[PDB]
Amino acid sequence: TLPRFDLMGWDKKDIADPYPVYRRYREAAPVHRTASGPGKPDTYYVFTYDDVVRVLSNRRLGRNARVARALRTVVENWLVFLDPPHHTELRSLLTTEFSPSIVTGLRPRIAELASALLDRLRAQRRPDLVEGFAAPLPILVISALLGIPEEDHTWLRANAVALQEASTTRARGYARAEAASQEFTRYFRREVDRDLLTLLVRARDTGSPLSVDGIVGTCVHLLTAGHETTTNFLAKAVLTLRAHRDVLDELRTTPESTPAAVEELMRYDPPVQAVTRWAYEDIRLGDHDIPRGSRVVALLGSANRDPARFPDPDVLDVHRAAERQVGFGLGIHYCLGATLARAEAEIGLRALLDGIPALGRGAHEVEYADDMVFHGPTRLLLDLP
Ligand code: HEM
Repeated sequence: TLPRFDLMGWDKKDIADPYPVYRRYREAAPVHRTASGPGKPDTYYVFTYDDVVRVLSNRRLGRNARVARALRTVVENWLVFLDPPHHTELRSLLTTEFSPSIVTGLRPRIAELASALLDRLRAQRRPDLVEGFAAPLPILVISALLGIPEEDHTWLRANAVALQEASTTRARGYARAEAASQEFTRYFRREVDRDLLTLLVRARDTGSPLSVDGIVGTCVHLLTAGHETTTNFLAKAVLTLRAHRDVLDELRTTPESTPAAVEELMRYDPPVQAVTRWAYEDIRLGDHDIPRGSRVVALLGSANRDPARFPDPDVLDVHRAAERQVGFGLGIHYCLGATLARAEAEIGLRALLDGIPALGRGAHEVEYADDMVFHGPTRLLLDLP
């Protein structure tokens, strides 16, 4: 027997290494039911690659529970929380502002920022890679995309961190989050009244239906999006490579391999460990007949280590075929900043490899956040030289 599954209330040691946990449940059964009341609604956890793909592509499974606070206003038009209707119009909106075209031209600036961060990082005995590089890099890149002042990166990040307090994937948390939400709102509303902001504002100045609240809420999502994902990718990437010195060393000596490495590092330990859905109709999955209204949880980290799809899943193999891992999702809700995130991943990782020769040497001090959805270290100390 195994205890009832749930992503909340995980032992700190399992948070550090969840994969063996996924494996035992996955070997037991592809889908696991974790009952409610009665009063319900019941939840179903999907551990298999194929079933996760089924979950993510089924139109009958939507994002919000559809019955069988400057924070509330900031979070209310975040694209990651909208279903197809509201969702379709908004996604189409900012989609091409994150095109390979814009990202490609942004890469040189991303590298410049990564380099600058390292320069400072190099000036301390035992640096924190999270607070000193992984966390500030996404903030700084998106800030340059929004035309925000570079020097605000530290303040903005502090608030992004505060905002996380109220996350449903975590545990007076709302106080800090509301404080932050109000701080962001006041901040961005002042910005609207004077470059992605320009375009979003300009859209309203020339007839495009956009509320100042919508532009503001949008800015807060984009500003905090990479901080809760890319940051975690980079920090865990350092942990993975230190644990796999053969790959770390090959990467140092084969720069052109960075892209494939990032794809495999993403498969191996993805930043977002799960995405939730709600059944709008009865569904069958695994051996389960899932009633309309049940909550369905797609375990991306579990899917990415599914031996049925990835042979020897625990081996870090940069030679696997690309475009299979589901770390950026799959379907209509496929990560919007996937292109931008991938560029920050490759550029930031290369910066670290070329910037910290002893990255793979010595011991490290790591502490993970009590979060099994946005998964990663809250701090990663490194013994340098
Ligand atoms: C490497 C880091 C990242 C990972 C692993 C990641 C992963 C994901 C996943 C799995 C989803 C699917 C959610 C669902 O099924 O409902 C998603 C959605 C989304 N992501 Fe990311 N993401 C990353 C970075 C970013 C960044 C940097 C931005 C901002 C520019 C961003 C913006 C979004 C948006 C707007 C959605 C919702 C899109 C929709 O519903 O159509 N992501 N992401």
